[PDB]
Amino acid sequence: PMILGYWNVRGLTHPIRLLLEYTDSSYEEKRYAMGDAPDYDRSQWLNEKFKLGLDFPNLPYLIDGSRKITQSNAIMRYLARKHHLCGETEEERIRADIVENQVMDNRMQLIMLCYNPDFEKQKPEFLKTIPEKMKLYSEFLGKRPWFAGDKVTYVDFLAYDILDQYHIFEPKCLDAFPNLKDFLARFEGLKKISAYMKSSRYLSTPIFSKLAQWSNK
Amino acid sequence: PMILGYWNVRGLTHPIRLLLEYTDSSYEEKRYAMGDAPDYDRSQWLNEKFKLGLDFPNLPYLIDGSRKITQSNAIMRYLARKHHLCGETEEERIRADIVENQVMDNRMQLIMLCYNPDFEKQKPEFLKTIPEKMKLYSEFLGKRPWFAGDKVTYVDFLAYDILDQYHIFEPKCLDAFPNLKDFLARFEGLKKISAYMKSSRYLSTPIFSKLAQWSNK
Ligand SMILES: N[C@@H](CCC(=O)N[C@@H](CS[C@@H]1c2ccccc2-c2ccccc2[C@H]1O)C(=O)NCC(=O)O)C(=O)O
Ligand SMILES: N[C@@H](CCC(=O)N[C@@H](CS[C@@H]1c2ccccc2-c2ccccc2[C@H]1O)C(=O)NCC(=O)O)C(=O)O
Repeated sequence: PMILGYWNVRGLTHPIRLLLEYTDSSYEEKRYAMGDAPDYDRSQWLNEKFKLGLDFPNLPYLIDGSRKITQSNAIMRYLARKHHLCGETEEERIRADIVENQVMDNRMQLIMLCYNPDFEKQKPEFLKTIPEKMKLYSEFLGKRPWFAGDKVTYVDFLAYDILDQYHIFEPKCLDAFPNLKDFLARFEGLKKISAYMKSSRYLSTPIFSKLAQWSNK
Repeated sequence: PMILGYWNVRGLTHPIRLLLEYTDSSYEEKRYAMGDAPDYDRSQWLNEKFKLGLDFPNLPYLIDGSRKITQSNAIMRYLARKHHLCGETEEERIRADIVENQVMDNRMQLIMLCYNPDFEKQKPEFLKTIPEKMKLYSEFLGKRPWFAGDKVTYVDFLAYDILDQYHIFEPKCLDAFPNLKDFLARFEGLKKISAYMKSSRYLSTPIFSKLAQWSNK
């Protein structure tokens, strides 16, 4: 089978785990565990980081036959090309490219805040920027069923994950944007997705490592 | 013409400027200035941020008629598809995808240090990590003339840029890596590039905004 390697946290790997399920991929995962404070040992990974034949050793990684990939985005794209989940027109391609990169931006923002020792000080302020962020996604999506247009593409798995994370962070953030709540429901309603969510493999939380100030357990 | 907007710094926009030049594109630039400390005024940009019809307003931006794009990597991809500078086979696509994202990781590491108020004390630690980073690029490229294979692709524009930035930061960092010095020369050796470098338009440094601790003026 294919092998997915990552920490035993949702982190930035949710989209790949969902896409493996949606495509009915034959895969097994290696979920590395980090140690407890003060040490937070990374040994389980570190011992084999440079023994896997990866070009640029990192987590997550994907092993698919003789192909070895790192970089979450490159893993998504690889799987999208494999299963025909890319945009079919220039218009869809552009939408997907922008979405993929914007998600990473909004992700880094949450991460950077969640790892700040001053998290509690900062929250209030970060919370005030949510509406403006969500608004942008809502207006982009509009009346379309999916982010790139008429069909589900790999970017919907990226956007699902980030909107879901923001929603966990702030329960009421999507209340003013019905199309986004609708989108979450539509994504969760995809048959393989609905099944996966009830399974033992589903890892919703924690999102972050032991080290973060939020969703660390 | 196409309009490229960004700060009046190199930042993360070098690859686009190089690419517009390499493909002989007709384009004008809007180089926004930032005020000096302590306020670091951003009004030139902010005065029009929400007035350009961008889906997710940001810098850089590229306006190509009706087409309005943000996210640096989506701009590279759009220009790459227009001019057939994408990988042609699966193998080249995967190499491109990984390098694109890896470059961003190595760019973000540099930014994190350069914006750290503990810059001078932090620097030593940073320097120790460079040899490893360069080694991975060196081993990945190997004996290939270009990053994706035997033809220049958009990713060579990204790789050029991050390799050059690190080389400016630590001038002895490529000495141990023959094929990386060769690559820089090959790339700078391209007619259109060589020509641009002599042009009024060329903007090598500052790399960072006025707020940084290095290459800030
Ligand atoms: N840009 C690369 C991310 C590479 C990276 O930072 N990987 C981290 C895990 S993601 C990491 C993370 C860790 C734990 C919990 C959460 C996260 C996470 C979540 C969201 C966004 C980013 C992260 C990273 O901090 C790592 O541990 N790499 C192996 C190594 O360096 O030796 C990619 O998109 O795949
Ligand atoms: N993910 C986006 C980058 C988004 C971004 O942070 N844009 C910055 C400039 S790059 C920014 C930067 C600025 C000056 C100098 C250097 C940099 C830089 C260099 C490398 C990597 C990242 C940066 C950013 O901090 C900006 O000012 N956005 C407009 C806004 O917020 O209203 C992309 O790839 O285009």
